[PDB]
Amino acid sequence: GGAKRHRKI
Amino acid sequence: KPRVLVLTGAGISAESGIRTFRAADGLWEEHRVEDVGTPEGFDRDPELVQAFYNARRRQLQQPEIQPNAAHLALAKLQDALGDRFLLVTQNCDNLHERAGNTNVIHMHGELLKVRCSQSGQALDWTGDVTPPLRPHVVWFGEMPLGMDEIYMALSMADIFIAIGTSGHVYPAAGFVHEAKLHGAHTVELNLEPSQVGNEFAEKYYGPASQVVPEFVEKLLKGLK
Ligand SMILES: *C(/C=C/C)O[C@@H]1[C@H](O)[C@@H](COP(=O)(O)OP(=O)(O)OC[C@H]2O[C@@H](n3cnc4c(N)ncnc43)[C@H](O)[C@@H]2O)O[C@@H]1O
Repeated sequence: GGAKRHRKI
Repeated sequence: KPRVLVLTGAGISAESGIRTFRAADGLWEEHRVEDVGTPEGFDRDPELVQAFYNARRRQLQQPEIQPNAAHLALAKLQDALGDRFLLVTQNCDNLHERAGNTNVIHMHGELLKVRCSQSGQALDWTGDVTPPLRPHVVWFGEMPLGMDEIYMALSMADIFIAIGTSGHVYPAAGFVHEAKLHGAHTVELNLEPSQVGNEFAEKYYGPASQVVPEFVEKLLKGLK
């Protein structure tokens, strides 16, 4: 789960 | 009949005239995601962000924008499977609904809805947003919608199909792994191999308008 997040930080 | 869970992303609506995120950059409609796709972007320049989504909302409702063959095939799939079918989309468009699907889970929200930010209530909205209301759209750093029902369906699925999604954005990109953990057969249908394509047991590449009806037809005929 977790928040919507992109593979690069 | 098998329990089928379908995940869709922007690629299934590309051929319908809704342009996709160009991977070459970090830009959406010539905008940086940080500026139009984060809560922070909204706080710093609310009127630009409201204008950006006002534009997306209008473009969505233009006559030349319609469901394509891929959207239609998923409506036929739901017709055949009933409550053993669940469609989850990352898209904010309404093309699944216009194609005939029902109970579509919009885990990243909907362009045709806005949200009164004090409340949690989403409200139907088809026009511009003027002068605080915000788009009912899940931004980076925010929790996707409907996750409880999605993860339940992932644990129950006999077949998990991911369509038109690049595997960059979590948690959606992790659904294939979760499905595999609970024994589902996994299928990737996409223009090109995704970032997580290696996780899928079965895969077909090409434009969604061709690949999805082909796969759906093969699935439906294997039933009978
Ligand atoms: C947050 C906020 C939105 C307002 O979410 C959006 C989006 O929902 C999320 C996930 O992105 P995704 O839906 O996976 O889309 P892309 O990362 O842009 O990848 C597109 C995907 O589609 C394929 N594709 C393009 N064209 C086609 C056709 N004709 N047929 C099939 N597939 C196609 C590309 O090859 C990519 O794999 O991130 C955002 O923040």
